[PDB]
Amino acid sequence: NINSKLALTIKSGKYTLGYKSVVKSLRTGKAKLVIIAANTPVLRKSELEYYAMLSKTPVYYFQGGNNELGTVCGKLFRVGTLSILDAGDSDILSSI
Amino acid sequence: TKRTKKVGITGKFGVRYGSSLRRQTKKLEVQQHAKYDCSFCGKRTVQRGATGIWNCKSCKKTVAGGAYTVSTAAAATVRSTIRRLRELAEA
Amino acid sequence: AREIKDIKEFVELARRSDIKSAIVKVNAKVNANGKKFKQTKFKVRGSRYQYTLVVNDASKAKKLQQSLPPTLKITNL
Amino acid sequence: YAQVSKTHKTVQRAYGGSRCANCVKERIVRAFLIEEQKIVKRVLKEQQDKEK
Amino acid sequence: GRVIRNQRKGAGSIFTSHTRLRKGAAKLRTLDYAERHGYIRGVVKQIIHDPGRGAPLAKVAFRDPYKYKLREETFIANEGVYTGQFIYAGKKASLNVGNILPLGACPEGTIVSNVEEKVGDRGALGRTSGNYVIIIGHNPDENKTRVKLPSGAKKIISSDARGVIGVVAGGGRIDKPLLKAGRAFHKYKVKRNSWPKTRGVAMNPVDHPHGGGNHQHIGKASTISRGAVSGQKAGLIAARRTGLLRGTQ
RNA sequence: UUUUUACUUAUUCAAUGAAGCGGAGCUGGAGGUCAAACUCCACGUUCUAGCAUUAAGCC
RNA sequence: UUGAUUUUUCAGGCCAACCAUCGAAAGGGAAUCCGGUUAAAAUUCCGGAACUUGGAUAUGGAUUCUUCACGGCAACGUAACUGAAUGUGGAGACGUCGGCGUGAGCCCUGGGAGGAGUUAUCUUUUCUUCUUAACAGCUUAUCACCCUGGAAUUGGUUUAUCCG
RNA sequence: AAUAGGGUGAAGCCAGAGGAAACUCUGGUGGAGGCUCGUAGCGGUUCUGACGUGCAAAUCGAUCGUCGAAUUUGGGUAUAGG
Ligand SMILES: [Mg+2]
Ligand SMILES: [Mg+2]
Ligand SMILES: [Mg+2]
Ligand SMILES: [Mg+2]
Ligand SMILES: [Mg+2]
Ligand SMILES: [Mg+2]
Ligand SMILES: [Mg+2]
Ligand SMILES: [Mg+2]
Ligand SMILES: [Mg+2]
Ligand SMILES: [Mg+2]
Ligand SMILES: [Mg+2]
Ligand SMILES: [Mg+2]
Ligand SMILES: [Mg+2]
Ligand SMILES: [Mg+2]
Ligand SMILES: [Mg+2]
Ligand SMILES: [Mg+2]
Ligand SMILES: [Mg+2]
Ligand SMILES: [Mg+2]
Ligand SMILES: [Mg+2]
Ligand SMILES: [Mg+2]
Ligand SMILES: [Mg+2]
Ligand SMILES: [Mg+2]
Ligand SMILES: [Mg+2]
Ligand SMILES: [Mg+2]
Ligand SMILES: [Mg+2]
Ligand SMILES: [Mg+2]
Ligand SMILES: [Mg+2]
Ligand SMILES: [Zn+2]
Repeated sequence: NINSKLALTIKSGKYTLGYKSVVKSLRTGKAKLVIIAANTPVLRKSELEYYAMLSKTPVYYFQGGNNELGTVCGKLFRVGTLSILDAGDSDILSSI
Repeated sequence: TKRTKKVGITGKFGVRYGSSLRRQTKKLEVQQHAKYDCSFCGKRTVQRGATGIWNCKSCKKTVAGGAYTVSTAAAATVRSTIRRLRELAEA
Repeated sequence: AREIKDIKEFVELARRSDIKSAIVKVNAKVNANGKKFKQTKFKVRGSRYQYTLVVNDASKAKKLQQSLPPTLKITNL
Repeated sequence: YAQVSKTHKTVQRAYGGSRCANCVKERIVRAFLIEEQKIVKRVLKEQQDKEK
Repeated sequence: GRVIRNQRKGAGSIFTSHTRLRKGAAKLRTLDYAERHGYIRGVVKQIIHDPGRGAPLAKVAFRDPYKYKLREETFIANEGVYTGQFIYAGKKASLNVGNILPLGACPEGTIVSNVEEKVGDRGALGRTSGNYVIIIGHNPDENKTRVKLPSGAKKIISSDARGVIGVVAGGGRIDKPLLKAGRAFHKYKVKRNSWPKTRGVAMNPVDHPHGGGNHQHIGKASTISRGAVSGQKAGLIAARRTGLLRGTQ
């Protein structure tokens, strides 16, 4: 179900794909949600959720890997993490 | 074009050793020279070193595997068996 | 062998207490973008290294030569 | 290496001539994050040492 | 006659193992206080090829409990063990692949490898590629555990004996034909001088009990008594039966 | 006299740089407590390829 | 290993897993080159120019009043620019084959400055000299890495299809 | 430590063509193999050649086997007369 909600956000809302973009969006306070793939290294994972703790941002743990996280977003590449800047027509922020 | 009808990788052996031995070699030798998906980084960059050793070029993770495949069927069964027995002991 | 570029450094080096002798070498060169000029190489022999200063100006060479310590033995080549 | 100055054999950083820049960076972040979680696991343990 | 090839191996002149390239003896840690009472944690640094061995070896670094020092252990790599993995060894270690646990701490059906025959011998059973030991049951009153060995034998071991959870890596090696004499040459170039083998029936009567004759033939039963002497034990020693194995055993 | 199984010190096997053995006692978790606290278990380390060495503190 | 003591006595502080020894003139390994020289020696002699190791040791520079230096976002830079026990690493230190790339020496070749040969005829011709060591300084690179940025209309890219 | 120069052309990869799919065809690229022709090398088939009181107590000539590996080889080292 969250895959359908996440797909709608990519179609209508705003997002950043990739570790470097996600950290920038947490620094600027522009992140509404951080989604982390299951096979992300724990050190990178435990650092992203430390940034979210400082930034007061909820974190959603995707159940698939970065191959499955990429294809949910309609991409032909791998996405290890992403941040939702603007949930648009979707209601992913109210569900997480 | 298609170069060989059926020998494939065992075409390096010519006519020697017997057809049955060459087709038995072909099955396991395609597997040992294949590229596998890394369970750590997600890329298809895992190749065999020596037997039982499978390295990923990208993330430099080495995992112990089978002689000619990254995972044998027996190891996959043990992984679930160990996982199941662990749940009961830890409730 | 070390080459010296600063003329001021060379005169201070030539009065070091370990300096045995000096060599003044004259080379008849040409820059190939003009005509003949007279290059002068001042070579100071220290304990470890021979120090060379190349003076392409025929007038600065003569001024430099009389600026060396009078005690140094000088060989003209 | 014995007959060369120290600047040739090291880099001005922690673990300078021993570890690369990225491996030192990963050590620092790992040390900070893991030790931060050690405090979290301690205060949480004290939360279950007074109510349960 | 002459001293036969069986007997020349005991002197071990040219029949010792070629051990220059070997990467150390694969053993568990010495059983110490931490493993007897709790657990100790190490990290896998390397998974390496050991010449003459089908199973890869794992280099695992532990801390010394008593002095400031790192201890590197040479374990037999179980399949699924990776570099950077944390290995836990002791009584209180959890049931995860690669962890070293006492046999009594493992439930029935646990697949375990590099199992100790005796408490503290650092691993005897199920050490080759693809092999393992199955835990059959426990006898807590006598502090004993029943296991099944790769040969199919049932064994009773102390519950304090240790083993490594999982299957030894490198399995399936025998499935591929060698296809060449050169492959066996390279196989034994780093094991010992046992290849190639001349058939005793192809020798002269000095060389072997099977040598001689105007045709190549053994001449007498090739099943030899268990009580026969050295120089006679060539053939099927103490063979309970012979011929193609038909049906179950 | 014969069979079985108890002891450990002779003898035998093994390991370690002979490091934590045996018993008891402190602390919790429990039994339902029918005197009075007896019995059992545990008694500092488990998201992460970091660190831990030459005692701080109290009397 | 120090602080020593001149009291030629000591005070201690650390450790002692392993560690007799022999075993390579093709393995590992501190450091030298050029020119000349003999009847016969030369990387050994002569001339010049270097280098390493061990020891002693002064001057200059550097550093300190924010005591044990500064600069760069960073990769990292530098003339230097405390660091015991103990520990962790690196170098020593490593098969084989294939094509590709770069260099060096050699081969080939143009002009010019010399010398020799042919020349009945022809041949601006045929042959030959035109070199630069170890070492010192500056500069110079595939690979790798850093900063910026955020990529599908997927792009970059090798002889060999790998990378994001 | 050593091992000319060729032939063949395995995987993998690129492009094009055909097909509903499962898939097929073509042209390149690539450079596998106890592959192959053939030097050095290692060996020793035949002439039942020479020689056969020899150049030689095993050689000489032609012819031949093999020639990138179970290859060839120096030195060090181990194994000692039932
Ligand atoms: Mg440096
Ligand atoms: Mg056989
Ligand atoms: Mg045989
Ligand atoms: Mg015979
Ligand atoms: Mg006999
Ligand atoms: Mg017999
Ligand atoms: Mg016979
Ligand atoms: Mg027969
Ligand atoms: Mg002991
Ligand atoms: Mg010696
Ligand atoms: Mg030597
Ligand atoms: Mg070597
Ligand atoms: Mg040598
Ligand atoms: Mg000379
Ligand atoms: Mg001579
Ligand atoms: Mg000399
Ligand atoms: Mg010195
Ligand atoms: Mg400075
Ligand atoms: Mg290689
Ligand atoms: Mg090469
Ligand atoms: Mg030199
Ligand atoms: Mg060839
Ligand atoms: Mg012959
Ligand atoms: Mg004859
Ligand atoms: Mg005759
Ligand atoms: Mg021939
Ligand atoms: Mg030899
Ligand atoms: Zn990977």
